Amino acid sequence: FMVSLPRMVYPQPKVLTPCRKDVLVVTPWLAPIVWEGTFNIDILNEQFRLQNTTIGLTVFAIKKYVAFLKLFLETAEKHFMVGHRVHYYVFTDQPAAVPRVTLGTGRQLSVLEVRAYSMRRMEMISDFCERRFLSEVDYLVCVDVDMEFRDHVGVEILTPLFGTLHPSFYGSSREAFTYERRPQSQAYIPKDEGDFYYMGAFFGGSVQEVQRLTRACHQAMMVDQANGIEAVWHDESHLNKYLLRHKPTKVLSPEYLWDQQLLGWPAVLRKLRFTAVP
Amino acid sequence: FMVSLPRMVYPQPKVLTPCRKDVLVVTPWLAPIVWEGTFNIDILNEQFRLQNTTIGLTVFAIKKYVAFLKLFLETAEKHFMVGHRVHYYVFTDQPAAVPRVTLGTGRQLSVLEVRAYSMRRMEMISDFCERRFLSEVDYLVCVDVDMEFRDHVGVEILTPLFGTLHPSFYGSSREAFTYERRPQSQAYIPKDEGDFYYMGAFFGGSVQEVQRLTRACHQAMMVDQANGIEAVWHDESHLNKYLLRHKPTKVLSPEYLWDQQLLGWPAVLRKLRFTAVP
Ligand SMILES: O=c1ccn([C@@H]2O[C@H](COP(=O)(O)OP(=O)(O)C[C@H]3O[C@H](CO)[C@H](O)[C@H](O)[C@H]3O)[C@@H](O)[C@H]2O)c(=O)[nH]1
Ligand SMILES: O=c1ccn([C@@H]2O[C@H](COP(=O)(O)OP(=O)(O)C[C@H]3O[C@H](CO)[C@H](O)[C@H](O)[C@H]3O)[C@@H](O)[C@H]2O)c(=O)[nH]1
Ligand SMILES: [Mn+2]
Ligand SMILES: [Mn+2]
Repeated sequence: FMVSLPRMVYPQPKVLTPCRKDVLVVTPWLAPIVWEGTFNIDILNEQFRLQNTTIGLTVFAIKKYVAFLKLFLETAEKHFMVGHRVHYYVFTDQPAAVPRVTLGTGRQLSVLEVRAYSMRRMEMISDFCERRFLSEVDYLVCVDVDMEFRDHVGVEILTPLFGTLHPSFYGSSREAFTYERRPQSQAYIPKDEGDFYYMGAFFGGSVQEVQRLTRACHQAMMVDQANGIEAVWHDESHLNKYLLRHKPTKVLSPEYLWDQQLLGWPAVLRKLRFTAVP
Repeated sequence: FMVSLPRMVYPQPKVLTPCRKDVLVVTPWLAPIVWEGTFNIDILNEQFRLQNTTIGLTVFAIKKYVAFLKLFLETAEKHFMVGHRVHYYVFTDQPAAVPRVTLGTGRQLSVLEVRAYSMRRMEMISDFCERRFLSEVDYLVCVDVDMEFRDHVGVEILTPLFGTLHPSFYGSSREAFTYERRPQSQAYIPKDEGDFYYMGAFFGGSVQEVQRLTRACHQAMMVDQANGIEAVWHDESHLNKYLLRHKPTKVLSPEYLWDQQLLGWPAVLRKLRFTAVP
């Protein structure tokens, strides 16, 4: 049950005035594509706080990638879901190497030890953590660690299932997408199919939908392994196959996954929110 | 559980090409606003058929308004949710005056007798029909009878909760909206509040959300009656208050509720789908 919003004073949306004319803001299956200028964060914050929303954030830091945790976590504290309940789940082979990061109120961090070695992340999110996540959070967000938050990443992303546009391909034709192209792989997508190329570095959704996605991708990767084939972009290839066949209910623009060193700062990006570390 | 979509060949959505530049296609709370050119109906038909979606359509035809049923139903057969399961619920004081209309396969009509007399429709949808609707349909759509379908009205509208832009106000400033303006009414909205003016002639959603809306509006109307006040636009005033405080998850453009005699055919409307009868 969703309680009433309180009175709020904000600018009237005008039907004969788009908030962005330069970009596609809705997919052909009626999922919002999230860009700056498409959302009033005050309305969204109200809606999600009234539900006492808890967001889980999963991040893997294996072997040398533990070095990325300090900046990742410290910048998440500045920019990720501030004001909402957050539970970080840090999966690592080196629990002692996790930096001691000071957290804002209503935020917690759990260190989960895993083995060091493709299949780890999807299997770990689904098989091992299924019951924990269902009990502890409403939404799960799954991200790469070799990253930093530079600007707001908030409840505008939350939805039953989301992917993020890969920053190298958002302006590309589908034949150029680096989908798995061998018909022998479960991740196979023909040259005449595909909506978008989604990056494996940022996806999420409700716990139920994330468990469905990660289970399906893990199962598909196991089939590929049994058949002696490894998809071109590993779990990302499978994520793309899944999101082709199960359309996401929001798509995040490349504001949400950017590499300034490789791609600069195009006019079409009003904010660079979550960016690659060199 | 949502099964995989089959392979489909369709045009690639291009992020740097909006499908409409002339109109707002998403609200500031990230609800799609449904216009022609924003959706691929083949994708949506697949998604909803894979769920074996059943749509209930409620319509009241009381006193002289029984005369509108023949055209309403015959044009609904041509244009409303064709290919999907439909259950019409015709509420009337004159069951014998309901025309015998031939229905396509997978479609059924129930005649529900009510008393003849504001409060009827909201109370009838909520209090009397609650259990029936939950058992029989997935979505409910609630419309005026003094109307005809001229073009496609399909699963693109379906969502947990939707309203439709009133055709007289979609280009208007909020101070001009005919909201209830007396603070003594439960439907009261101040001059500095409001997103849109929604028409009482076309709203809907999941059964659960429609029951919530109609219950809340019926309760609010009963409070008003006890306080000796009747909102300016009756149940529409209350519908507007409800949708201000509980944001709809889609908004239908005025393609979905038009009056050609009063308003002509503006360039911004590529289709006139559901229109007033003179
Ligand atoms: O030893 C490890 C190795 C991985 N990891 C974990 O796995 C995540 C993904 O790997 P990586 O970021 O290297 O992929 P990226 O290189 O960012 C993968 C991305 O860039 C590619 C080019 O390098 C392509 O553009 C591809 O499409 C894109 O997904 C990493 O962030 C860590 O959370 C770990 O903890 N220890
Ligand atoms: O004797 C009756 C009376 C009503 N009804 C039923 O109630 C529905 C609404 O009434 P109506 O269409 O007259 O309102 P409208 O006049 O279309 C109401 C609309 O137009 C107004 C101007 O006339 C304003 O623009 C207002 O904002 C808008 O909602 C009608 O379609 C029938 O299903 C019935 O069965 N028998
Ligand atoms: Mn990475
Ligand atoms: Mn009417």
